Amino acid sequence: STSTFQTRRRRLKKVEEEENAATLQLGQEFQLKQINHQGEEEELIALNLSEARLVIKEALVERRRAFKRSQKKETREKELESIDVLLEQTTGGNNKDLKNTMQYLTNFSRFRDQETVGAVIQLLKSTGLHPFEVAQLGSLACDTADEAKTLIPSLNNKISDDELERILKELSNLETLY
Amino acid sequence: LRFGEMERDCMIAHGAASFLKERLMEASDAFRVHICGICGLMTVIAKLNHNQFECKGCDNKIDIYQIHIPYAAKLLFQELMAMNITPRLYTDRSRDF
Amino acid sequence: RLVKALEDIMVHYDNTTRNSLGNVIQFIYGEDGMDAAHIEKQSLDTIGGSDAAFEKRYRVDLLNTDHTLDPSLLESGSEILGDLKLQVLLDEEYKQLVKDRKFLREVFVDGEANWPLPVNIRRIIQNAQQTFHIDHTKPSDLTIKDIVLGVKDLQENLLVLRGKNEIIQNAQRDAVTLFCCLLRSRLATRRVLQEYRLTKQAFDWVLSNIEAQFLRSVVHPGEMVGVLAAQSIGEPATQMTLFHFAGVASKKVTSGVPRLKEILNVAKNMKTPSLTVY
Amino acid sequence: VGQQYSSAPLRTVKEVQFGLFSPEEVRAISVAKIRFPETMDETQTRAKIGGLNDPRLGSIDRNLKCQTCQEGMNECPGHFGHIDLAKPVFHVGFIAKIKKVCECVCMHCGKLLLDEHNELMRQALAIKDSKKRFAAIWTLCKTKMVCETDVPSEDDPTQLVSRGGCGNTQPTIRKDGLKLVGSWKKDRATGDADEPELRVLSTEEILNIFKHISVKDFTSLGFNEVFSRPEWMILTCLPVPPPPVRPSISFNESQRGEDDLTFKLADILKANISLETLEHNGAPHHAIEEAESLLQFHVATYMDNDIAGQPQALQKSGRPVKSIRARLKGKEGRIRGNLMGKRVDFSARTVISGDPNLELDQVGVPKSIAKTLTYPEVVTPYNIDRLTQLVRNGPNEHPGAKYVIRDSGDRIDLRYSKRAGDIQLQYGWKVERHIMDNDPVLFNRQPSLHKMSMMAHRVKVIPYSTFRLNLSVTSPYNADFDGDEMNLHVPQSEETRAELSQLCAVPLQIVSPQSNKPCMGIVQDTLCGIRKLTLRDTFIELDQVLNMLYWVPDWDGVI
Amino acid sequence: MFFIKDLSLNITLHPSFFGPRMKQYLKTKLLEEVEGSCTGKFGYILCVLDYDNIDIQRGRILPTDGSAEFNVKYRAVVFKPFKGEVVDGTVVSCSQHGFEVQVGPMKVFVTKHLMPQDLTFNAGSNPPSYQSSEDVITIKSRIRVKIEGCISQVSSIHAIGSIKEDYLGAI
Amino acid sequence: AGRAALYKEVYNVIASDGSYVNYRHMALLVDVMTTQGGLTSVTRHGFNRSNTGALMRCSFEETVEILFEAGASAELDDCRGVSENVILGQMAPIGTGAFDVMIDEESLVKYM
Amino acid sequence: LKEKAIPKDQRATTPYMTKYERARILGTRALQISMNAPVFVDLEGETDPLRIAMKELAEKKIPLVIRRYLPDGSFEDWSVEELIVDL
RNA sequence: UCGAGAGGA
DNA sequence: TGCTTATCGGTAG
DNA sequence: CTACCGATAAGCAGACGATCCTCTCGA
Repeated sequence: STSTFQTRRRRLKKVEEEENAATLQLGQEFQLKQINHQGEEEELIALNLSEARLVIKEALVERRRAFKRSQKKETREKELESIDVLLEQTTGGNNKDLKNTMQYLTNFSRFRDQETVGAVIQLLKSTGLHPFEVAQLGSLACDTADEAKTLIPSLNNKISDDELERILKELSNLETLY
Repeated sequence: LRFGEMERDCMIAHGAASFLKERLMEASDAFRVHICGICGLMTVIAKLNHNQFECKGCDNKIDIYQIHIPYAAKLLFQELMAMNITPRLYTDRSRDF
Repeated sequence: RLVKALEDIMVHYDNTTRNSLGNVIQFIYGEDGMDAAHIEKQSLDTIGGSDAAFEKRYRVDLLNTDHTLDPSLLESGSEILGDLKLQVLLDEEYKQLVKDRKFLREVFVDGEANWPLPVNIRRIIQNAQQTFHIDHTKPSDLTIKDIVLGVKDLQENLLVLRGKNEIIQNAQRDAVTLFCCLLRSRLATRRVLQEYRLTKQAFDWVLSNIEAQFLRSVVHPGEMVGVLAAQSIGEPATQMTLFHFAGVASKKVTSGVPRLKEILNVAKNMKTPSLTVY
Repeated sequence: VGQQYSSAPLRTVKEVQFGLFSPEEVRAISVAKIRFPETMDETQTRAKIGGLNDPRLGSIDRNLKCQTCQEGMNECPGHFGHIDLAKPVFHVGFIAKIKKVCECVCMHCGKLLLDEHNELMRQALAIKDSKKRFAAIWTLCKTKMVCETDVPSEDDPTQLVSRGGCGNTQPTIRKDGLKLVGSWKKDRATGDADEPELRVLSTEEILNIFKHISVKDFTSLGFNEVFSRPEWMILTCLPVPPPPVRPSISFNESQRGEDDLTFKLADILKANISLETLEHNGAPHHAIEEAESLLQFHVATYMDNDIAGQPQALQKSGRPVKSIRARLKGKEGRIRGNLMGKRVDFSARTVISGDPNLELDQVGVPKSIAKTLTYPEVVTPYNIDRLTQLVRNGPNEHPGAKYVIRDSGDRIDLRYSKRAGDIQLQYGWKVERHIMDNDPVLFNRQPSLHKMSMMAHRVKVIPYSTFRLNLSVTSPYNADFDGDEMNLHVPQSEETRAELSQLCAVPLQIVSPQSNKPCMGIVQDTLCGIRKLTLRDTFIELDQVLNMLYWVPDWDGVI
Repeated sequence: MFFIKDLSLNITLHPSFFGPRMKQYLKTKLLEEVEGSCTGKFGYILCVLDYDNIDIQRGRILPTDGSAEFNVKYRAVVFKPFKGEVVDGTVVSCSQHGFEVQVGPMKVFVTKHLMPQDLTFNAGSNPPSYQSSEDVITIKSRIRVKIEGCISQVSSIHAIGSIKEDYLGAI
Repeated sequence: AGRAALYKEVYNVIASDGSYVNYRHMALLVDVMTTQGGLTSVTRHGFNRSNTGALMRCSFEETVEILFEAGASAELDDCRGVSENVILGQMAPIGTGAFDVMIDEESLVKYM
Repeated sequence: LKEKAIPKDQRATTPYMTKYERARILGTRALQISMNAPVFVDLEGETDPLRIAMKELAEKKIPLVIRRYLPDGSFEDWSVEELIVDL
């Protein structure tokens, strides 16, 4: 059993706090400002579909490098197969849930290359909004200012309707080609 | 053979913590029970096959811990529970001192 | 009742005698911080005797013909005579010896010398003469500077309490006192030669074997001390049994287990209230 | 473990929090409703009724049940049930506390007699204790029995300012058995002329006051905000203990054989069912109190039957009932009889005899005792073949084994087992093998006074049913071979085997720290002979001098 | 919806494995139990990040057994949903009641009621479909769904989503 | 000045009937009887009613009486004594159990 | 409260290994050798795990680290190699 | 199993 | 070995 | 001279009293 990180204190029963919703009312475990293994007070680490995609690959590519070290003593359709083989070399057949996620992340990635992602993250995580709001802006493709305000209700009063429209067009130009 | 009060005190004086525990637990009582992380009481409905480890009046199947305690100690906590006294067993330190 | 009262009492890793709650009972177990099984009844030669015999056996006077060391005891008997620098350390040696006499008499007021103390120094000197097969006719290899400083360095190596601050350091000095006084009493510059005739090879081994026997004699953190004390007081109570004390007239005085009941109960009872006046 | 694997993580209880049961949480905790006062037979047929005993809890005769959780008699600790009380009832142990609280906190308004404005109140609250802080509150609030609205005059110029509610006179309260009575004064040229007015104080009255008591007023009297609230000192709902607490037993087959508390709890139900109808139907006022007092008595005698000044209570035939207080009471009763002293497995005892051909650290174990005792030895490449000969020699030939525990929790009783002859013995298998020679094992003697009496002795299997031992090691045990009986406890781990040999060993305990001198020495025939020997008058010829040197085990061979 | 969560697990290791090839076995036993598993408290534990530089501290040995308790501290990726979260995935299962959508490792269902009225299920089509005018939902077809409700269930989080709202529907 | 006379009155009982007891044992019980402020009585009221946790004190005489008061005042047992761990059936912090032991990975490869 | 841990530098405890530390180290190491744990010292036909646990100490090839607790809660992580065995 | 008595080092 | 509760007589208001 | 502040007595129950071990005899 795990259940660690943000623990203590449970002072009898407790009314479960509140419901988990997209109105920034997140779980009693997921806070905007949380702790760290080092001990520092770090901001919530939320990633969108293109951000997280490159994050999981970075680890699994490095995993194959380390696992084979101890043994001694791009493109649309080609990315699908390369990831499929990579999951077989690092993880066992038991992890079915990971295979479904990788297939989904690569198919719906708004920004395939790491080069584009850097600027995207420097464009959104600068505005002064919640890290999860970013994880939905970079995930969901929005053309209208009102489209983004409806899908991500956490905004509405947080950002100006026109100022947000400026951002939407930049991500449209930043978009990857499939 | 009884390992009474006098028999305990001598093994204490020696400084032998494990033998005293071994005579009191494994060689005598010893019981493996499930305790709640929230209420801290043995209220746990622990099912070892269907894994339904729910606690009535907590609903959780997460914060649950197994413990190696004597049958006489468990019985004492149950006797005090019947006497409107709550000996809420807490695994975590909340005062340090 | 005794063992249930002193259950929690145990020596800690900071040489202190605390309990379950964490309150301090003794800052250093038994005032000295020693393991009770590593102690013998040893006599102190500083407190015992007249001031005339004490002057004869311990005073080293290089600046005299009759009160100096004969060259049949030391290798450098003639060149050590009448030295100013060497006698300074032998004035320091005797002034530390006269300090112990006035301090020991301040403590053991009755005049008792045979006190329970660790490290059998009386046996270490006995064993030294056997280990090296030393004769009395031939002189020692060492000098006065080797002896007086040898004991000085030895007193430093005896670490009961490990410290860095003024408090633990002053507590370390208090913890020894009685022992390093017996050590001054037994390893006096003249006593080493006049009585033992110890060589540099023998003396060096003796200092090293003294600190080793002393560090072995320190308590073991985890020792149930209070639990052990309870049995060490509880057990003799079963053997007594038997009141009259005269003497020294004391006929109607509560003695043994009936007297003990009152002490442990307290309970303001009359029983034997007879107060002593001087 | 109490058998089988568990998914949840195991951890040492670093602290235990005490408190009281909230009658609200007991209803949430409860697995069974509890209605029928009968226990045995479903509907006077067979297999325990859905009322008392297993309605949805603790299993009975060779049946698993246990509210769908099953597991059976072994592995189930029992599950608590609840019972709603018709009218509130005071708890036996808190009779004094409730009396003192009502004498402190003033009723009608539901607030303290003393307030922050009083200098003595500041002096009483100053100590941030719990019991000692409350001790000072008890003596001050004891007198001046009347509530106040305005009191400051020597902190404020002259005029008084508001602080409290209704200024009602607090009555003097005394304990008249199981109930409390408050005496209201007044009488100043009005009603009752001189003698004060007496009103009986029922649980319902007291509980209402205690509910109205402020959160800060609890902390002043030393109470908790969630663990111990004054409202929980008066029972409105009773938790019923499951069968592992109050067993069924049942001798023969078609019999009851129930525990004392199983009958006592049914008596409460019988005292409750009467009130249940009395409060519902034509209420005769002073006929309900005559039954309510019986329920107040039944609930109190269940917890404490020792008990008070005048009541006693018995379970006819003429013998009282065993209460919970009397069940876990001092000296041979749960705390002392079952948790500070326990009868333990892998032990032995027999009449003790002395021997000069034994070593100081050795003990002469009779051949049967070593044969009827086993130590668990795990199968490693360091033993295997050794254990293989113990397995084949079995439980009859002295150097043998009784039980072979596999990788999975399964015992192979060689006395029975059909495959006793074969057995391949896989690695990491526990072998309950007979106690061999030179085994470090705890040798006891009663009374065990000082650190000694319980030393570790180097085992030596020898014939004749009597515990042999060295003669010089008689002083640490203080016994003599005039029929003295000594205990023995066999360790069951490699840890405890070292914890004995490297701490409790006979030579380690040679020098008694009690008096900083040894507790052992040469005595009797050895003492008498050494005096006769060590003198100038006696000499030994060549024929006897060589045998004398040969008798020494550590002899150089040099004459 | 994806989060990088810092967390730790307690591992009890047998003494027969106390060798040089122990820390590599500690890490393997870790991702054997944690990676792939799902918690209601944290979400779907997808992948364990940084196999190198993993703090294990020191494993305290247990009282009457040679086993040691290691508190392995690690960093992993979690997929946790919310009751209001709008996510775009692919429809997999389809019938008369509604359709199931695969959003990452989690299956989300949409009822005939939670979807628009001006659609209706088409039985006479293989694979089963949902038509409207020119827009048809089949065995695949990518859609945008708003999570109306979130369900715990065993060690596999499931949800109940809707496509009947402005700027939702199909993509 | 009291602890010295208390020791003097305790020593006189041991000295009257032969067998010697090491100063430390007698100085100890006396030091426990004084380090409280005054004279701690070795009875059900004197020492038994102390700062110690509910279990350490319920082990001696006042059983159910102490448990009631433990639940009334909501007393917290810190589980750091002899009796409490003895009851709980846990390896108590006494001698051998007065320190936890871990295994070092740095040293594991160092010896191979 | 947070971390506490007195470093391997500046230590108030005794460098000598207490009989209690030795006995736990020996008991547990013998328990491990008894639970098929790997031996670091070059064994010489020793059938008893306690006999092995004793020769592991003579060569100081034990990977066990002792956590010696203080009454205030703080701890000093001392290794078997550091601790001098005199007794 | 409970309760009462007898006896032992 | 304690505790509990009236009665008492006394200084100052 | 009276109201109040604490003084000593009147009245007054509480719960504990070696550690282990052997055996019979009922209701």
